[PDB]
Amino acid sequence: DIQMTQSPSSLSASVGDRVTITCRASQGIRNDLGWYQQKPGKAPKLLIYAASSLQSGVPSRFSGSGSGTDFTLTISSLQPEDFATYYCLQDYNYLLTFGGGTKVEIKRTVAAPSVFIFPPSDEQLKSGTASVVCLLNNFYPREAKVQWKVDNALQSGNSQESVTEQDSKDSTYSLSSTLTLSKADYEKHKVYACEVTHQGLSSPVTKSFNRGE
Amino acid sequence: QLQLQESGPGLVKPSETLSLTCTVSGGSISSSSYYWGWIRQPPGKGLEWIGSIYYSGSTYYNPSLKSRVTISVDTSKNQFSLKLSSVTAADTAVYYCAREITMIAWFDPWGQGTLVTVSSASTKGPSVFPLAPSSGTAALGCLVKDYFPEPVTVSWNSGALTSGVHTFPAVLQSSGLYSLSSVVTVPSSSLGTQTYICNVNHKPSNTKVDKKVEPK
Repeated sequence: DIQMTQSPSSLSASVGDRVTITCRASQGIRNDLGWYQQKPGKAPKLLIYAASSLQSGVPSRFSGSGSGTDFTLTISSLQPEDFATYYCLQDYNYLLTFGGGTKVEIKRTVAAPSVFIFPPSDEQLKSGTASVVCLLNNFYPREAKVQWKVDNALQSGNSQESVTEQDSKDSTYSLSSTLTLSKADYEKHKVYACEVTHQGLSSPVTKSFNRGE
Repeated sequence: QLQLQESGPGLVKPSETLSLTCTVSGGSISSSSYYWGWIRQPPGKGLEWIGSIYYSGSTYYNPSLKSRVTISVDTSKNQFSLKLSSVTAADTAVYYCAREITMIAWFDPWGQGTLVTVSSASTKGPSVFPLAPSSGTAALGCLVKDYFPEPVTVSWNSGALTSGVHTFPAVLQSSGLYSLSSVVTVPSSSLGTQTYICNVNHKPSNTKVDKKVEPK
């Protein structure tokens, strides 16, 4: 089958820059090429069809070029809402193949996270487990460290983290860390602390609570 | 304005048959200018075309799945459907329907996509716990714990509250069950007057829960 080699796999560009994504066909496909944009949790959206024809409603800063084996999607002036994964599609000889995709990340200024800590709810303590949640809100870049302290004792293996994708408006990230304990062990201790280190903070920020109060 | 609504179960047992239907509104599926296709996307992976169908019934299939795929069209009911036989865990993916124009690589519009999990495991509904705000702006949220399979949908105030909302990707736990949290930042002055309700929907178990979040 005809193979579409899409490149690069991922790129990082600032707002206003020119993004260039290339897609190479293993053999000639004339102009039977389409370019698609996929934002998180949404279906792919058509940007360009027939290699260089702009779809109605698509902003003019998107443009495609090429014929034969070499095709190019260009975003002339990158915008925050353009964070997405982009895909080429060929349908030559009525056998369709997609490229591997290009994840386009937005490069912006450092933003320090806002940190919140949530105690376990009362109705969950009735089930026998306790979940402490730590929220890191609207930060950039993505690298961040979270440490849990139970009576100022470090925890490991009892927490999981989740990170949102880059926000389409401010280009920041958010992270949530969930520390899960048994009810029996949640009641043995008083101090529950969440400690975050990030590039945008002059020194680690700690949010904490005491069981009760 | 053409709209595609797809339907079908999101959980299929191994070796059984995946079945999905796409219903076309705002236009006729009996158009000589369009084909009607299925595309799938495994979690974290790329896009794969499954096949397309013309309103007369002629089909074009992805040859790597042709032995296992059937695509039919029902012009009287303005639908087209997909059947995938002997599914395995490798068939877990989000399945999309789309309207196609041949040769120019045109897929527009698309369905919202249905995630289908191939697993023999049983369906489990989630428990929802409040992330109570404790403190200019305050953060509050919901903990959606212990469900199977994916996905759950979370909105706030039945969709009326969207700004500042962050629903985090689901997290797989050691038991094999999923868990996520959804949070929103609001002005602290609205806590005792404005109501903040998270609406959790888990279609595999047909469970819809509304948890009102109050300061503890």
